[PDB]
Amino acid sequence: EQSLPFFKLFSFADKFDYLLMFVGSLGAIVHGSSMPVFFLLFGQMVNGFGKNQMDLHQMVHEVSRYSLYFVYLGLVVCFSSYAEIACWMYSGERQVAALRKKYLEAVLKQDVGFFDTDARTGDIVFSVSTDTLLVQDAISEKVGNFIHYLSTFLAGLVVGFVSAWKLALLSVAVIPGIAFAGGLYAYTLTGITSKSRESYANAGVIAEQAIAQVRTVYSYVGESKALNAYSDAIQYTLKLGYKAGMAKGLGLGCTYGIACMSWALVFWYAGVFIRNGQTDGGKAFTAIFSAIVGGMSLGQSFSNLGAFSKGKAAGYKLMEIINQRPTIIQDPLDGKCLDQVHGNIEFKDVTFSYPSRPDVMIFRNFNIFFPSGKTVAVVGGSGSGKSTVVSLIERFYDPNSGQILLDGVEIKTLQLKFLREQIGLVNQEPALFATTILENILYGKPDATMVEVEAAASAANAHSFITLLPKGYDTQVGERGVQLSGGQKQRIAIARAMLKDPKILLLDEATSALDASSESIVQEALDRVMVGRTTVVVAHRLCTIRNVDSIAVIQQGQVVETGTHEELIAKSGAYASLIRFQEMVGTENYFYRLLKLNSPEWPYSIMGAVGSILSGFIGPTFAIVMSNMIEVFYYTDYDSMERKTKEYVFIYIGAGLYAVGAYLIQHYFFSIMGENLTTRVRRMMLSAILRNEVGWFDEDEHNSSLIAARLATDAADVKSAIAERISVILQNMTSLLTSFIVAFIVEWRVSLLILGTFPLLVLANFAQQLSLKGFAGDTAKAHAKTSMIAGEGVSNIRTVAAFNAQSKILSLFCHELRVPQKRSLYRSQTSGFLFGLSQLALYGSEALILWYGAHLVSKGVSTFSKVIKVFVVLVITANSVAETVSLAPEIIRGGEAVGSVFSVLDRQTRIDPDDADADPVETIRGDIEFRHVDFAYPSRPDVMVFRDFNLRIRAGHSQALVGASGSGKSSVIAMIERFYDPLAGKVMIDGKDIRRLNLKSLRLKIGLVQQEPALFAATIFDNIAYGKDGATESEVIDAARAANAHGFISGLPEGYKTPVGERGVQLSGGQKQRIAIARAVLKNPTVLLLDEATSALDAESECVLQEALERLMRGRTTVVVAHRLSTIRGVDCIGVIQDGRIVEQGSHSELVSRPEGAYSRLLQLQTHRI
Ligand SMILES: Nc1ncnc2c1ncn2[C@@H]1O[C@H](COP(=O)(O)OP(=O)(O)O)[C@@H](O)[C@H]1O
Ligand SMILES: Nc1ncnc2c1ncn2[C@@H]1O[C@H](COP(=O)(O)OP(=O)(O)O)[C@@H](O)[C@H]1O
Ligand code: VO4
Ligand code: VO4
Ligand SMILES: [Mg+2]
Ligand SMILES: [Mg+2]
Repeated sequence: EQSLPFFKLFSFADKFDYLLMFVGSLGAIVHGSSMPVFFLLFGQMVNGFGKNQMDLHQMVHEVSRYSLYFVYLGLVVCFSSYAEIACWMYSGERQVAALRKKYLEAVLKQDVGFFDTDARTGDIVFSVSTDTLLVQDAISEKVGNFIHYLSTFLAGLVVGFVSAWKLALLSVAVIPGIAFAGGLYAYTLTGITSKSRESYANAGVIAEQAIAQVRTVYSYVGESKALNAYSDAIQYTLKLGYKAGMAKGLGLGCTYGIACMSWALVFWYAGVFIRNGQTDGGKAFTAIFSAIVGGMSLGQSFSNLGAFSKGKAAGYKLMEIINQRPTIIQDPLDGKCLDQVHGNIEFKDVTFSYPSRPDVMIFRNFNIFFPSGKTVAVVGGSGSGKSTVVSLIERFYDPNSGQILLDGVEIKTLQLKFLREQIGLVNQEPALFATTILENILYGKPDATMVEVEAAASAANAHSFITLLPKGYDTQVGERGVQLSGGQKQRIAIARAMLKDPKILLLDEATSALDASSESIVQEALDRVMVGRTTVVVAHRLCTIRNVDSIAVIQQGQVVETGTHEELIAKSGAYASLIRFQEMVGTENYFYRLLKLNSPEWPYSIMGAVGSILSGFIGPTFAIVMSNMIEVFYYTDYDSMERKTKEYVFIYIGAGLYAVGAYLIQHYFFSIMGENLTTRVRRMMLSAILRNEVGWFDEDEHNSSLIAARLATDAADVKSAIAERISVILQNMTSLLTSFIVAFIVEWRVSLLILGTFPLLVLANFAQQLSLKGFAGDTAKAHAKTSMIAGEGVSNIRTVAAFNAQSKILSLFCHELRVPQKRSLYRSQTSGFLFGLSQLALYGSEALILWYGAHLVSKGVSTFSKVIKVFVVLVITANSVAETVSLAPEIIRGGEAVGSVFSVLDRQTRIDPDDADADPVETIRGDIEFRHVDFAYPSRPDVMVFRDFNLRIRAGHSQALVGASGSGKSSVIAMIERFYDPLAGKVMIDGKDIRRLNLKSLRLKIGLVQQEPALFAATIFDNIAYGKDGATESEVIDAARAANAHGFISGLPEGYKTPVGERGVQLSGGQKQRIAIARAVLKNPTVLLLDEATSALDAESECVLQEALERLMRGRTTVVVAHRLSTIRGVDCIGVIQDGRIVEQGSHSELVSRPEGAYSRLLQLQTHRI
C-alpha cells in the first residue's frame, strides 16, 4: 500500500518549531558524541600497564584527576540531555495540535457527496484518535534518541579513523548489512501496519454502530451477532502481528550477528597488527571500544526505526484526507452580493441523478416557479421528488444539466456563506446535537441575547415545556435527542429556524409529531411572521396546506399542475386524487490480575521469559571478553596469543549465533502472547459494555463516539505497554544482575559500594514514573472529548452545512485543546530535568567507585587490574541499561488506560440480561398488566413522569394510547421491553413479574418498531433479515410483499442488495419505515409492540399498509400509539389519558359515543383542521 515519505511529516512547523528542532538536534548530537572522544582521552590511563605503573604515587593522583574529569563529563551529559529531550517533546506536541486542527477543518469542509460515498463516523473517530497518536510518537523524542545513537556511531567511527585506519575501514564497511536489514524491516512494518489499520477500522465501525442504536440491538436480540462480527473483523491482525514480531526478531538478530562477526575479524586483524608493530595498545583499545559501542547503538536504534515506519504509515492516511480538494464551489463570478434578493426560485430543464445510483434519473426536464411572497406548496407520492428539490436548492448536489436561478443569477454564481444564510432549512427529521437546549437554539444566530431566544421559543410554542424542566434552558438532550420527546424535538428545530429569520423558508416534512393544537399555534406563528417572504412547504397531511395559493404537485420527471385548492379539484388532476384517497382512508493490584487473566498461553510466556533472561546474559559478556582481550594484549603474550585470539573469535561467532536465536525466540513469543491478550481483552470489554443496561448509556461521558475512542485507544496501549515493558524490564534486570555477580567475582568491597548506589537510581526512576502519571490522565479525557466533538460534527453534516456552524465546532475544538499544551510544556520540562538528574547520578556513582578503588590501590591489595576491569564492566552495563528511563514515559502513559479497562469490566449491571437461571419460560400468554407503577427517568429524577396508575391489556386485544401532550406514549413501550426499573409497584406479562423472567426469551417472544426507524449500514435484505436470523430469501421476499415494499425494492437496480448507509440515509422516510415494518413482521412475535406508524407513509400506500397491519394484528396483541386519530379503528382499549396517571379506557366506540374527552377534543380539532 501507499506510504507517505518520512520527511513530509514535518509539514506543520513554523519558525519557532524549526528553532526548537535545531536545538534538540544539536543537544542530541553533543550527547551522542561526548563518549567516544572521552574514552579516547581515557585510553591514556587505560594504558596504565606501561604508562605510569612504575611509580605508585602518581597513579592515585592521575586516576583521581580522571575521576574528576568523568564528573565533568557527567555534568556535560546532564546539560546536553536536558536540551534535546525538552525541545523535541515541546516541538512534537505543538505540531500534532496544528495537524489535528487542520485535519478537522479539512474534513468538515467536504460536501455531503463525499460523506455518502466513502466516509463513516467510526472511521473518522478512529482516524482522529489512533493515527494522530502514532504521528505524535513518530516526531517525538524518538527522533532525538535515533539521532543520539547515530551520532554516537559516527563519533566512534571518526575516533577509529584517528588511531588506526584499517579497523575503522572494517567498522564502516560493515554498514550495508545493517542498512539492508533496516530497509526490509521498515518496508515490512509499513505494510503490516497498513493492513492492521484497515482491519481495526472495520472493527471500530461495527462496535460503534451497535452501541449507538442500543435500543434496536436490545429489542431485536443481537449482542451475539455483534460480538461475532467484531471478533471476525480482527482475525487477520493476529497473523499480521505474528509476521511483524518475527520480522523484528530477525532484524535485531542479524544486526547483532553482523556486529559480532565484525568484532571477531577486527580483533584478529588488530592482533596481527600488534604482531607487526604498527599499532600500540591504546589505539587498538580505542578502536575496539568505538566499534563495540557503535554496534550496540545501532541495535538500540532499530526500535526507533520501527516506530518511525509505523508513524509514516499512519501519516500517509492522515495526509491523504486533508489534501483532498473539496467539490465544486466556483461561486464568486459577478453576483458577489446582490441587495435585490426576493426569492423567485426558477427551475428550468433541470435533471438530476444521485452519485450512489447514477443510472436512475430522479428528474427529467423539471420546471417549477416559486414566486416571491407566495406560499407555494409541494405535494406528491411517497418518494418521487419532494425532498430532492430542497437538497438541490441547499447547494448539496449540482444538477448534471440545466440551471436554477435566484431571480437575478444562477445559484452557481453567489457567495456560499451569503446563500446559506438567506434560506432557513428545516430538516425532515431534526438532528439535535448533544448540547443544552439554549445552545441548540443559538445554533441559528450565535449573536442573540436571552430576549430574542425567549421570543423565538415562545413563537414556536415551546416556552411551556422548556420552563417546566428542572434545570430549564440548560437541560442536556444527549445524542441526537434520544432522551427528549419526539414532539418536543420538532419544536426546538422550528425555533432554531425561526431565530435565523431568513428571507426564504423551506418547510420540509416537519410539523408531523404535533397532534392538533401545537399545529394550530405554529401555523399562526408561521403565517404571522413569515408573511411577505418566499415560502416552500412540503407537507404530507393535506389539511396543513389547505390555505395555499398555488399547490404545485411533483411527480416522476416533472410537475403536473400548479393550480389552487378548488381549481385542481375541478379537473381532479392528481392533487384531488390524494384528497379522495385521504377521504376513503378516514372512512489497586490490578496489573497482577491482568497477568493472571492471560493464563491459557503460559508456555509462550515461559519460553519468552527464558529468551529474555538468556539474551540478558550476553550483555556483560561482551565487556568481560573485551577486558580479557585488553589484559592479554598488554601482556603481549608472544607465546600463544594466536591461540587466545582464535579461541576468543570462536567465542564471538558462537555468541553472535546465540544472540540471533535468543532475540528471535523472545520477540516472536512476546508478540504472540501480546496479540492473544489484546484480542481476549477486546472481546471481553465489548461483551461487558453490551451487557450494561440502557440507563448507563444515558449519561454525559457515556457517548457512542467516546466509547468507540476509548476502546480504540485503550487496547492499543494495553498491547504496547505489555509487549514493550515486559521485554526491556526482564532484559535489563537480568543484565544488571549478571554484571553485579561478575563484579562480586573479582571484587567484594568495591561491588558492595556499587550495590549501595542502586536506591538512588531506583528512587529517581520512581520519581520520574510518579511525576508524569498525574498529568497524563487529564489529557486523555480531553483528547476523548475532542474525538467525541469531531464525531458528533461529522455525524450530522446535513445540519452543519445548512446552518453554517463550522466556526462553532472549531472554537469548541480549540477550547478543549488549549489546556493540554500548557500542561505539556511543564511535563516536558520536568521530564527533561529528571532525565538529566538521573544521568548525573548514574555517572557520579562510577566516579566514586573509581576513586574508592584508587584509594584501595594506594593502601595495597585490589591493585590496578581488578578495579579498572570493574569500572569498564559497569560502564558497559550502565550504557546498555540506560534505555528503560527513556522508554518509561510512553509506557507509563498507559497506566491509566489499564485502570479504565478494569473499571468497565468491574461494573455490575443493574439489569442482568439472562441471569443464567431466571425461569427459562417460553410459553408466553400476552395478558400484560400494570400495578401502581411509579417511574422517573434517571437523567432527570425530579419529574415523576408516571403517577400511581394501572392498565391491563388482555391477550387478543389492542391499545391506542392517545398522547396529545407527550407524557407516556413511548414510555409505556419501554416498560414492556424493560429498559429501566419502576420505582414502585410491579408489571407482569404472563401473570408473573418480568424482573424474575430472563430477558432473552421475553425479548425473543416480543417485538416492536421504533417511532423513528434507524436502518443499519447494510443492504435492504440484511436489514430485513435482522429479526429471526437464518431466513431463506423466499421468506424475506414474502415479508417485503406483505409490508408493501416489494414494489419500490424491485424498482431499484440491485434488487435486495442496494447499500443503505449509516443511520438509514440514501433512502426516504417512507421507504425506511416500510423496511422497518417488513423486519418487524419477519420477526413475527406473539406481542407486536406497535407505535406511531403513519408518520411518513401519508401517500397512496396508506390504505394498503393499514389493511395489512389490521390483517397482521388478527392474532396478536398490539399497543399502537397514534395522535393522527385515523388509523386506530381497532375499538378495544384506547386509553384516553396518560398524563402521569391513567383514566378509564373503555373502548374507542365507547368514547366516540361518550361526551367530551381528550380523544373527543382531539378528533374535533383534527376535523376542524380537515
Ligand atoms: N443521498 C442519496 N443518495 C442516493 N439516493 C438518494 C439519496 N437521497 C434520496 N435518494 C433517492 O431519491 C428518491 C427520492 O427520495 P426523497 O427525496 O427522500 O423522496 P421523498 O422526499 O418524497 O420521500 C429515493 O427513492 C431515494 O432512493
Ligand atoms: N431517556 C430520557 N431521559 C430523560 N428524560 C426523558 C427520556 N425519555 C423521555 N423523557 C421525558 O419524558 C417525557 C415524556 O416523553 P415521551 O414518553 O417521549 O412522551 P411521548 O411518548 O408521549 O412523546 C418527556 O417530556 C421527556 O422530557
Ligand atoms: O413525541 V410523541 O409522537 O411519542 O407524543
Ligand atoms: O420525505 V417522505 O415522502 O419519505 O415522508
Ligand atoms: Mg423527505
Ligand atoms: Mg415517542
